Amino acid sequence: PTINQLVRKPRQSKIKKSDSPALNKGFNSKKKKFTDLNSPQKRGVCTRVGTMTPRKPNSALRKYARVRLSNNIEINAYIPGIGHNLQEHSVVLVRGGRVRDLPGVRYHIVRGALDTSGVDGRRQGRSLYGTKKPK
Amino acid sequence: MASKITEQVEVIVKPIMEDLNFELVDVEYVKEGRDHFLRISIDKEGGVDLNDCTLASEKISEAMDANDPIPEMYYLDVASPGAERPIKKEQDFQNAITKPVFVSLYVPIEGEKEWLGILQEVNNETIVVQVKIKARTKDIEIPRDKIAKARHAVMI
RNA sequence: UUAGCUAGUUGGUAAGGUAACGGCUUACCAAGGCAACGAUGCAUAGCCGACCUGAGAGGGUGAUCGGCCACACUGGAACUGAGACACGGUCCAGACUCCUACGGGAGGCAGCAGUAGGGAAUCUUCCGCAAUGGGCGAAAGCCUGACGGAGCAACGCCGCGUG
RNA sequence: CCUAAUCAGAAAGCCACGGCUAACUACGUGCCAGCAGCCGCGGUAAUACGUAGGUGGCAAGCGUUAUCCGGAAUUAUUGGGCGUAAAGCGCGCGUAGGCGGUUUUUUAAGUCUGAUGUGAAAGCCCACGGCUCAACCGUGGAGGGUCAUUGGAAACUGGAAAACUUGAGUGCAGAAGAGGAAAGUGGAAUUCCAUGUGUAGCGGUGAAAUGCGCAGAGAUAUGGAGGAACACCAGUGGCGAAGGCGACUUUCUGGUCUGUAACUGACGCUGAUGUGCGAAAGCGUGGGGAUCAAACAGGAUUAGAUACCCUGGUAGUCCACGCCGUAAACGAUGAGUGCUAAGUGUUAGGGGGUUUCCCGCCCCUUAGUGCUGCAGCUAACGCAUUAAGCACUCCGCCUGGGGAGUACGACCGCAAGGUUGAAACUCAAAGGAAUUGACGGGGACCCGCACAAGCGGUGGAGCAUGUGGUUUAAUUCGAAGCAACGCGA
RNA sequence: GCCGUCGAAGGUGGGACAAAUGAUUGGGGUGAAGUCGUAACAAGGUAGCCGUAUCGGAAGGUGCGGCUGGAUCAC
Repeated sequence: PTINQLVRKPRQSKIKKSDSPALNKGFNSKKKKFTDLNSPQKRGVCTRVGTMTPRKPNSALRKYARVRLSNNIEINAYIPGIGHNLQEHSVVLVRGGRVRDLPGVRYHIVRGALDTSGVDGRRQGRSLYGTKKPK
Repeated sequence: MASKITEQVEVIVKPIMEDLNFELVDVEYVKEGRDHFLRISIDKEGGVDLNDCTLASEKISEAMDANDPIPEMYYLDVASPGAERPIKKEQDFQNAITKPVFVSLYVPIEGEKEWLGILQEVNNETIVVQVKIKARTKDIEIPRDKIAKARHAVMI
């Protein structure tokens, strides 16, 4: 652009929006004040659990669940991983993740530390999967 | 069409209750430019375990694997919903006396009518919930005649 | 997808008023005065020094720490005193909440720990004034949740090995 | 913190190994489980699941996640475009403003060019001291203003003054026109219709239905009407800034250029806001309606039929102004500036010589509009004196796709609704150019017992084997259009 | 001690944004079935832009205007 119009303008960038609406507790539990908390985790419950079916050929049956965290904001979220012992209205920790299974969702639960218990039979959960070192 | 999906409802309601002996309260399908999303709310017991969703989804998918009068393949959404329910009837409120509900009533507060409380007892139109708003405790009798919208709520 | 704002306002006149200043406020007369070079309105925000990434340019950030500003249940005040309309004065009223012989009395951690809750959780309901830092004096001393110190969170670096 | 001793003896792991990036094989596993940051893997055989080993990387930590920048130059001042992937209003006039021609001085405003005060401290960089060292504080230095002041300076910009000129101006001579808008004139003729003749059908189709129509439709020839846009030219002619602008003419103007240098003396510059002008439709109103024409219906079609094929007609198209202001207004090439091989035209000019008008030629440029092409540059495409090459003041856009020009506001709009203008969701693409395949059919070249022309084989009837089947105590395989059946055999 | 300046706070009334709600209406789709609608030929089919309108429920088409556009695609 010309120098003058460059001056009378900011040349604004194309700054993005976080595709993860991770508005953590912030001021939810006083004044219900919306607050952009970037917490990597909030405690909260999946009030309902479900299971959408994938199409062929990989009929890798993926299971979903609708959850409320500390802010209690509705979202249908899929469960990854093998093995669990939770049910309806069980408290669950959900991490940010978008996978190839189904649109309309951009988060994912984590295994091991809460009602959706992981499995300690593998060795990949040695530092993760919520489960301790397989000893 | 709707007649077609009803026909699938009757044909696949057999499995659901010979498989997991569940009942589908309904099967409804939403679509956004692809195999539509037939949400079948499967019932049986209220607190359906995720496995009780995985196995039931296996059953229903295999049932329709060879059964699909509808020419295209589509997403089966196998839903085992919880107790959360819209309270239109008084019995809907009576069952929910255990769990909290939120209602929208002709007399709001601060512009909007929606308020959540946790039921202590059932009292016809009158409400003895431990309604908790702004961290405030009280049993407030919300008149159902005021109630324009009412739904059973999450227990959290 | 914020364009008109605008009447003590504009300026002066006289009074007062304050350290001063003036609509600063009164009474006067006069109509101003701002408004795209974005006032106004809205959201939002403590400020900067500083800091993070970036070769840098830059971008972003604004933990303690330096200072500056704002606030001290809420509003309205005002006494005091050099200085407060007073973070731990007061008055009143509003609540709020608490309690009373029910007649009215009582309180306000955005001080420090900690409590409850909230939160993913954040450190002693720790000590001391040893060190300084005051207040008050001449001083001892008073208090010091400043601060110093240890105390927890492999929370962060750095550093020893885990031969 | 240090010393007497204590052993290798307490003390360490974790991540990854398809690659991306360091490291793999064996195994169980079975497109399933699954893994999954990306390509995608896993279908039984996985270095992509799990296990064992083995390796790597790393460690008092490791890995995941949340965010900021690097990346990300993904703002593109540095460090993007708009020739096409995203972008030039539709095109204007112009306010401010942006930048500012040649020369002569002053200014010192800037500018430069030092001095001053003054940039808390720390951090900040450097050096250095301490803490084993590191970490670390400290120490000083450096750094740190776009601050104010003064020393010069006058190149430059900005002033101040002085003028010069071609730009600009305007000056004279011409050349120059679908430019604009008003008005009038004509024409062939949509359509309708007058009259006269004239049938029997017109009619659209698959049939037609319909619809028209035997009292004259369709048709004819004589006659008009209305309204319509104007048969050629027509072209890269032209005007324009575009919209758009072509029947003729005029209106009273706007613009075009050759030459011109006429001479004040930069008077110039694009141009936020503003803002005019402006396809079509639509529409308000008031007329027309000549077509045309949605809707429409008669009506094929078919319960349905407007679906379309009909027949007629139809808002409006058309006249008055507004609303309309929008579009493919597209070159998605803002404008102006001036530079830069060529060949090589145009549209107007001019000149020189050339010759009778050189008009004839040539050549020089004037100012545009070509085609090929130097260089240049583009992913490519191509432009290339008219750059998409080179540069310069001034405008707007673009920020993946799309979500959605759409929401929504506001304003406006008679309205239509417009203008205006998203969020959320979602996907790793979307996209551009090119680059290789294929399609997909006739004619024509054309050959072949492919035919013509004949000629040879099958079954006719019966028999040998075979192909197949039957049944069997078994009736043995293996194969079958061309490319099976005395095939192996 | 009274009055008078101001005076919170607080409420009253006129309205504005209003906020969810929403009177009832409207729009739609819908035949389970209550109308009963028949039961013949089932479609003679079509297809290079944008804006704008008039319908088509739409699917599109009549369009008006002027035309830039960038065949198929594989392992």
